[PDB]
Amino acid sequence: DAFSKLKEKFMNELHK
Amino acid sequence: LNNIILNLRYKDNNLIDLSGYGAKVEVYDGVELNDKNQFKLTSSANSKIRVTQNQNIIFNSVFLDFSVSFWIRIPKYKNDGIQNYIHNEYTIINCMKNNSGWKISIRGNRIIWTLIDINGKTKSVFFEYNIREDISEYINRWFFVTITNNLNNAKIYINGKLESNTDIKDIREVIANGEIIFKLDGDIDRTQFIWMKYFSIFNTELSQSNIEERYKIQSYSEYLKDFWGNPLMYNKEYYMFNAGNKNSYIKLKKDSPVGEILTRSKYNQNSKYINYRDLYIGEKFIIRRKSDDIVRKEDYIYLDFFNLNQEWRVYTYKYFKKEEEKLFLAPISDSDEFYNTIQIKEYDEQPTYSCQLLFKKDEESTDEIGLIGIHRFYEEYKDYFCISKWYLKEVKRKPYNLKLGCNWQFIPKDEGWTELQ
Repeated sequence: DAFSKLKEKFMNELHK
Repeated sequence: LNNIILNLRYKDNNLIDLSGYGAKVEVYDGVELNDKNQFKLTSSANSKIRVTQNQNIIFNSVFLDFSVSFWIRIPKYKNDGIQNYIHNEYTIINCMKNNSGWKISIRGNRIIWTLIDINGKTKSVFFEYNIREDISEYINRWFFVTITNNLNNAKIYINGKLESNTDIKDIREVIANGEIIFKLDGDIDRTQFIWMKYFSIFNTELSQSNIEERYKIQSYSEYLKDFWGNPLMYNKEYYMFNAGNKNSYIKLKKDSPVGEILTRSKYNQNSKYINYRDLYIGEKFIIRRKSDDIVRKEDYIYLDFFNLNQEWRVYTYKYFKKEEEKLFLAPISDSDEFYNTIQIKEYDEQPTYSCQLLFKKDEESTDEIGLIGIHRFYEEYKDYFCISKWYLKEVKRKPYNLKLGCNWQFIPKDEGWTELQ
């Protein structure tokens, strides 16, 4: 779903 | 407290004098009145209040010794009517008898107090706020006014502090127990209005000390306030302002579920009479209850916003080692890898419209994750909507730091602030 796909983008943003 | 000879207060759908002197108060049909003690004077001819002071007990003294206090909210100039705003003076309160007395007057960004004595001698004092500030503390925002008069000085206090002082040692007897007419009077657009609350008269010259106390008492509420000074509400679209980053606003970064920070656009014409930063910009946020629609200190909330018509939410990631991290902006979800619960706070002990947003594990967890703020991330240097542990220590330091980036204000659309171009 949208949430888990956005979470993946957020992980890049976190620098993880 | 003491020395109060008129005290106009809301009661049972009406405005009454609670001083004990029983002035007669006639509110005409065109005055909008609410139980937040707010009333609105419009351009309509029936938008007025007539107060008849008790002539017996109240007395005109040989020398001036009296004070007037109230809160007021004055709308922003219209961009297409700047010159009319600057030039056109209109009376809002008039109290004359036999061509002597006092009035409160407005000319655009200036509030004016005027005395006329029995010999026809006049003196004025005024307070004028700047109309070129990026962000104004005064324009279309509730503030507190007190005017004091003795045999030597007419003074205006704004929000407890002395702003203006006129020498009035040439003024003799002023007749101050005439009818008080609350009404917009002069050359005003159809659209002009004024809001007022807690209008009061005193039969002494109030001290700065007495005024500062009154400011704090009348400032107090269990509820939080919006940017304009009205009660903060659940289920209402608000833009977000940062008191430590006045010119910065939050926008969802493109194809990335974080809030980048951008610089506020300003008034785009050359007109060298006014300047302002746009307020109706950035994401439209909305506060939801976790568990009336008035937000109180210590309430648990969701901070949400509209991504087109979808309602999204503001989260912090459960794992973060650094002192500061970007918030996650994304659909409403149960996921247990993110905290979604915020406690809205008021750490300031002085009157403020700012609040703070404290992330917690749950409604009963004593532990504190951090406060929402803005931080400059080095990747390029670039500012993001963030959570920070650093504020947790700062917020305890007295006096409370007004300019911390954890200080937020909520801006709803208001008819007294227009910025279309």
